[PDB]
Amino acid sequence: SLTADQMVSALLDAEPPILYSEYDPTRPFSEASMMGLLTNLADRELVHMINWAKRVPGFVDLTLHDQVHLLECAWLEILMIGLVWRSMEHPGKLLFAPNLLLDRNQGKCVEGMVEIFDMLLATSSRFRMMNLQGEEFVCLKSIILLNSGVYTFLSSTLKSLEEKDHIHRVLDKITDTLIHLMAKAGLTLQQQHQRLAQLLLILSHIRHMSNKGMEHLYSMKCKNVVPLYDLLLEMLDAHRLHA
Amino acid sequence: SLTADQMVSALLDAEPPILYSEYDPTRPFSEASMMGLLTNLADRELVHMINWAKRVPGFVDLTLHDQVHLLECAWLEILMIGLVWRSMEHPGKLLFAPNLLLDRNQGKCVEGMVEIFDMLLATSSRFRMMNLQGEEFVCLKSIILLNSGVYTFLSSTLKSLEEKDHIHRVLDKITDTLIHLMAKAGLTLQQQHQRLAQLLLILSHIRHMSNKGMEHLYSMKCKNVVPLYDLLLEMLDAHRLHA
Ligand SMILES: C[C@H](CCc1ccc(O)cc1)NC(=O)Cc1c(-c2ccccc2)[nH]c2cc(OCCN3CCCCC3)ccc12
Ligand SMILES: C[C@H](CCc1ccc(O)cc1)NC(=O)Cc1c(-c2ccccc2)[nH]c2cc(OCCN3CCCCC3)ccc12
Repeated sequence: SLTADQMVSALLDAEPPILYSEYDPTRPFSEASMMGLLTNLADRELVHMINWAKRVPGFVDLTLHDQVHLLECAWLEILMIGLVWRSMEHPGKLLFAPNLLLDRNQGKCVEGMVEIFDMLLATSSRFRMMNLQGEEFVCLKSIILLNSGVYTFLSSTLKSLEEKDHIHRVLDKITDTLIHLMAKAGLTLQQQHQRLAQLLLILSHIRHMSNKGMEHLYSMKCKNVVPLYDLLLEMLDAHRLHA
Repeated sequence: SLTADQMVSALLDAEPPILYSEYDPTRPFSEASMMGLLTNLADRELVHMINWAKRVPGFVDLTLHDQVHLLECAWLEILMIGLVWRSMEHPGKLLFAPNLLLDRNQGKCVEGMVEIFDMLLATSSRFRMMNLQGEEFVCLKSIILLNSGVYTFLSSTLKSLEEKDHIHRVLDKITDTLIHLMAKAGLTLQQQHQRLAQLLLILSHIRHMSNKGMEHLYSMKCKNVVPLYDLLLEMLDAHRLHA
């Protein structure tokens, strides 16, 4: 009982900010660790992602455990679609941050990184070619959050089935919202279903990139101590005291 | 210039056969290597997948190199959606072959395997819940073949761009075909776009499962000698002599 334009406005209002890379811009770059740069940016974006996630319509009606599970599952996909989105207008570069716009050569210092840079760049080029709009982008990122882990709840409890039912209902509303957007934009019925499919097929590519990067993650340094699940739980298990 | 019902019939006619597991059914099962069973079945299904792939409308108009690249990319996803499809009517089991229907316990002998069994079972349950039809299934498997590697062509040649253009056009026709199917089935316009989205979001899960299994593949025994690319090329680089 949210309309389409309500859902769009809600998602647009919940958008997280664009963070800066923390390096000293007054000192030489070759001293910079790209894995430290990425690790430190990603850790800071994560805190803002939890706050975004709570403002996605339907998300907080889920159990805490299910909220954690969706985010644990989708966090890198969600970082990556935000990255490809802000890179759209910067052909051949990735806009990690407004003070950190890298080309593929700047990924070659880390084993396996340039392959993921090449995939991200390719995905950003496809959004450019499709002329992805800001309204469509926030619907897609919401879908990733709700869809990516919904099939790995290891649960068949009644509660679990009620949760899955609700998620599938929210996802159906976002679908309606995407379609509303395109119709408003002047697309034919046929063009509408064609573009919905083009947009959702990109999500398979974003999953692919996430998996490939997670692979290099749980070897390569970073943050691995204190399981991600309980960190999410602490961030998610909020009190109501700062009301 | 293929209609929707033409495309459905074509895809239905191109379907590969259902293969049997080769073990001696007269000898004890604990002697059986599940990784050998899977390896040997998957290797035999691969040969039939190449022949299916050539009968997917639009596929053979691609360059040989691009055909190889799509299959190298999508072969495990394509095996997995066929598996979840034939398992649909066998709750709690995976129908690897008509003489090889396994439950999750039968995957616990291999490190990491039961997790992938659990994901496949969950995906087959979702197809059951949606009542996936045979016509929809062959469209989805065709989409996986054409979509999964189209963004990792490392190419911007004119030829490459023409290829990408054609693939995106074939994918748009299959989209039209899915929609045709549902309209025929009596779904409302709204239900049609909702179900198209539900179906394509499952493809993100199938990608996930493929990636996770490939991870355990390129450590675990199997077939790894003589790069998959050249094997695909030999199977794909056919003569016309048996005309
Ligand atoms: C090139 C991509 C860029 C990922 C990325 C980061 C931030 C963005 O806003 C968008 C996209 N990296 C990966 O796909 C995987 C990866 C690598 C990597 C890739 C190739 C070779 C070697 C290393 N290091 C990290 C560090 C990290 O952040 C720190 C880990 N924290 C993050 C928050 C969640 C808990 C773990 C998150 C992802 C990655
Ligand atoms: C449980 C799944 C089942 C995969 C599968 C096989 C056949 C089907 O028809 C459907 C699905 N396995 C995997 O996801 C990955 C995998 C493992 C595995 C999973 C967990 C732990 C350990 C091992 N061994 C093999 C062997 C193989 O086939 C042989 C390799 N050939 C196949 C043809 C392409 C060249 C390589 C293909 C896939 C897999």
